[PDB]
Amino acid sequence: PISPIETVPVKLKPGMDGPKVKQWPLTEEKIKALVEICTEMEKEGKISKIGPENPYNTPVFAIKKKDSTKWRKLVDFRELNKRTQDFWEVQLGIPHPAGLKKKKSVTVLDVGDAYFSVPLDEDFRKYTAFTIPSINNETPGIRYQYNVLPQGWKGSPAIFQSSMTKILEPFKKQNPDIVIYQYMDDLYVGSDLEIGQHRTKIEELRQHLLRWGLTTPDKKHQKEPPFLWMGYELHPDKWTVQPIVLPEKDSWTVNDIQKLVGKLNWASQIYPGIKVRQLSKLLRGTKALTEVIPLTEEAELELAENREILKEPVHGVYYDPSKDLIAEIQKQGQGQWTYQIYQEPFKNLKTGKYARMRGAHTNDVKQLTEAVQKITTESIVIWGKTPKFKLPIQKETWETWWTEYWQATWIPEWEFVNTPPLVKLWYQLEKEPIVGAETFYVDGAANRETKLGKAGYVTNKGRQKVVPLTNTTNQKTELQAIYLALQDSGLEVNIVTDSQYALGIIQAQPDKSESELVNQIIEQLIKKEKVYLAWVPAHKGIGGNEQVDKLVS
Amino acid sequence: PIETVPVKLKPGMDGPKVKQWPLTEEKIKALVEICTEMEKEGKISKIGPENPYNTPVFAIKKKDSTKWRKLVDFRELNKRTQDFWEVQLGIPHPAGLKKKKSVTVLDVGDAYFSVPLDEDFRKYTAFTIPSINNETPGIRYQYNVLPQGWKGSPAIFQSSMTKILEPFKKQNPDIVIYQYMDDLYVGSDLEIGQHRTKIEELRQHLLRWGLTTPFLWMGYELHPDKWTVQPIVLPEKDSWTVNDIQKLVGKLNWASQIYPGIKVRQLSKLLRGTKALTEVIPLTEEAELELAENREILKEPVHGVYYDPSKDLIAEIQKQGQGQWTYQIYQEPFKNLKTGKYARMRGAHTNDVKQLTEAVQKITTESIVIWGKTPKFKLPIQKETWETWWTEYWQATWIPEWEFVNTPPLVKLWYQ
DNA sequence: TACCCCCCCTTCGGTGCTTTGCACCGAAGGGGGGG
Ligand SMILES: OC[C@H]1O[C@@](CO)(O[C@H]2O[C@H](CO)[C@@H](O)[C@H](O)[C@H]2O)[C@@H](O)[C@@H]1O
Ligand SMILES: *P(=O)(O)OC[C@H]1O[C@@H](n2cc(C)c(=O)[nH]c2=O)C[C@@H]1N=[N+]=[N-]
Ligand SMILES: [Mg+2]
Ligand SMILES: [Mg+2]
Ligand SMILES: [Mg+2]
Ligand SMILES: [Mg+2]
Repeated sequence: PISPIETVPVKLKPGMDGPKVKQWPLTEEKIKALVEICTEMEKEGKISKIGPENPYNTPVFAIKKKDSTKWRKLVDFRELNKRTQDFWEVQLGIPHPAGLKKKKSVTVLDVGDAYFSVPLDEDFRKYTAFTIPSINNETPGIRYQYNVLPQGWKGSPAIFQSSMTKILEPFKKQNPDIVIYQYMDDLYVGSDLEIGQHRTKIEELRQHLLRWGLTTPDKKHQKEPPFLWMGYELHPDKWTVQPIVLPEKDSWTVNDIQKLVGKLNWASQIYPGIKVRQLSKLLRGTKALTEVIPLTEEAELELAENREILKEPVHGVYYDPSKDLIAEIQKQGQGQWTYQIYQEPFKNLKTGKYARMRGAHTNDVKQLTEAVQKITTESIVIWGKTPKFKLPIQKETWETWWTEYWQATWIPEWEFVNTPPLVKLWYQLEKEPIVGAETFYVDGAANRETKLGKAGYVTNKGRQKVVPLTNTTNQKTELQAIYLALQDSGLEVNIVTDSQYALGIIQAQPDKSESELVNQIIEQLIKKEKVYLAWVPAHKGIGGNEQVDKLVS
Repeated sequence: PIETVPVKLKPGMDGPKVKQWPLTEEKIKALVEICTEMEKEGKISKIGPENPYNTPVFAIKKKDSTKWRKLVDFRELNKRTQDFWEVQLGIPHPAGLKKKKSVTVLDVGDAYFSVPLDEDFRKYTAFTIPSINNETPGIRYQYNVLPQGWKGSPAIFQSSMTKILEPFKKQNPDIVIYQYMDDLYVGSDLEIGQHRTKIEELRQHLLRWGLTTPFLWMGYELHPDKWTVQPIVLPEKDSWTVNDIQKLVGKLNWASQIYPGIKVRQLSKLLRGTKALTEVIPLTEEAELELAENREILKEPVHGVYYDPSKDLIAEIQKQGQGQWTYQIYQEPFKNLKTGKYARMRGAHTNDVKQLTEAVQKITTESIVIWGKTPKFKLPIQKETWETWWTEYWQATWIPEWEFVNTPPLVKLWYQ
């Protein structure tokens, strides 16, 4: 005799009315399994029969459970969804195995028919109305309404999830030496109790749950490891992922590469060193999902290195709140970084990758800081604390970077790990003008209409150059003039520009750029011994700046 | 049996829907304990997913304090809640506070939990406590009483607050008292001993109402009278290189947007040839006068710059290196109400983000005392960097608005 | 012909100073995963 779950008051969006979308034609095979599933629900009380008085209908369909013999009813509620009040979702993140502590005794059980065990709001029920063709549009069919949370309604997850928590609330408080991880209907239950007292507590849990109309079928009651949970396999002293299936197809479309790259992403959480840059590059373009795409030489080298990683079987360990967290990062080239989080050597809690390329012009130091930032946040999500970092960068390098950079930047407690390739700054601009170095006053201009331009410079020794440029812009020519100065100067050079655009880019010491010309300037800067950049306002008749402004205008 | 003051959001605005951000273990523990105690006392109550609103919450320790303090980021709710100036509830600002020799800041937010909040408005104060590794879905509460950190709470409490302070004020009529959010600013010209004494009197005075009709004991001591201003200054040299004069001319040409009478003709002439940056060049007689005239112009205050109570305050901060930070507060571009510089703050030479956090807190405090407003900050830092670390260093019970900028320093304008 | 959450990579349009080009950023749509 259950104590029924109090309803959740749910309204429609002000001044909108229920759904009126008629059922699309249903293929025969579905119509039958559909009718039998309906009648079951009708016997159970999950759906009420009334249909003369309610004008509303929503289309229904049916799909099989995952790896199961059974047929599952789905309601297309997107119209109701638009008309229903917004909800605030209480599912904030996904539990991760590496956040679990080790438990002597563990159980994994699932609530059976979750949504259909929680009574819908009385007044809202009429809007869930739907119609099923009795026998392939031979006879009218029967109208029905939901008595519980229906699959397909945008408010069903939030309401079930919140109800589930209110039911579990007193059981946790009055058993403070149990740990229950609830994800929707899936419960993980761990204790350091004797498996006897554990099985008892479990049985107490199912009763309490059955007491609120929530069944826990035996078919979903895991008692022996490896526990299947959230797509992982939990053993008593180690965890791992459920097998990854890599498409080995010789012909790849767009969609094949997307699926492939996605799966590798999912593998990167425990398989160290996964790289997706080359594969992802293949994806970049207007190519539609169907078009077939040949793998680049370097792209299938990546896939091969990936296979070599997925060859071995990796496992993660669990978390010991008494040991520090440690994060170690390696540079993998071309803006790719992987890391490991662990507490004891070679026993990785988990791994991951950071490869986001943000900005047209950046350097490794910026990218490492971003990787540190992602890892700090991921760590606070899973363990609620910042790990000690081990980074491939000299203390001196970091100090020189962050103290001279014009934005505030920082990295929490860390130490140098001497693991090549090390991160370093590839050049450094002088703080003061260089005595005895040639001063190049550069400028560049383009014609807004012609897209034709010039770049050049004048020098304190009389040296001069002007170059005609086609299909260009002001900003390109400004970079070009700096390029010319660097090409034509000795190992030490003073350069005076009026390009705020150009000085902005170069002063952030980029080491890689999406622009070939910027890359060319970087290459010149690395070869130099001393470079001093200085800005002057344009059109104020300064220096050779007014003398070079008239050359290229 | 207190009747609730009705409250409405600004017409044509929904409540806040801001996602809760991840919390460290120690912060989640503090919030769970604090919310448990608050729930037993009716201050908050449990809610479900059918309330569509949310406001982020976290926890802080004030300066030199060991006890956690709940902090709600009500910035969104505050900007969606009816301005109480129209209601006439809003607090007036005393021009004399900034003139006092000592100003003490008192946390009085606790008081606000005594007053019921309008039933129809409660839904807008929803927050979600998160859990480590997402063991549990979020636990949503809403407020039943006036919440700390909401701009409505001092407004609605003003009546009770004025009645409470009335005796102390009449006894000591020279002391200025200003209420901003959860804080009380108490300024006096007394000697420090008698000042702290009067603050202690006020503390016990507040308890006597507390007994009859985060903690109160803490107190921070400002000295607004000694707040320096950092103006624009030109270097002084006997010998100028071409580089120096190019820098000087670029600086002066930027300044001309602030002081229009500034001229660079005579100085620019000295740069006619194509000369080595390093060459020393004697200043011409004309150039020396021009430079001297510009120092004079920079010495006087800008014309037509004043505080408009209807316009927002904006603050810009530049990182100058070596633990030095410069800032300007203005309402209209190039009409700076105040300029300044900080050095040797907590975190100098090891943590830019802590330094900047202190800077932001210092500037906001100055703006409250001087104008009774908090500026919107342009922060010299990447968004991701700021958002990752700032709550580790936040020690104030308010949070200013901010945005992120990336402005390479082409002229060393506010620092030589 | 369905619903809610998280993640990465790409594209694309809105926004503001580097200005009418270019850089940045968030949204949305592809994929992975969970229920
Ligand atoms: O750091 C800004 C960041 O915070 C968010 C979410 O918490 O919004 C908050 O901060 C804004 C900046 O001041 C406020 O305007 C806003 O009201 C407040 O909720 C994000 O929107 C924003 O990216
Ligand atoms: P778990 O697999 O056991 O499912 C629990 C509840 O989640 C809802 N659901 C699941 C899937 C896979 C889906 O595609 N759409 C959903 O709405 C329904 C299910 N409860 N029931 N009955
Ligand atoms: Mg289930
Ligand atoms: Mg389940
Ligand atoms: Mg130019
Ligand atoms: Mg020019």
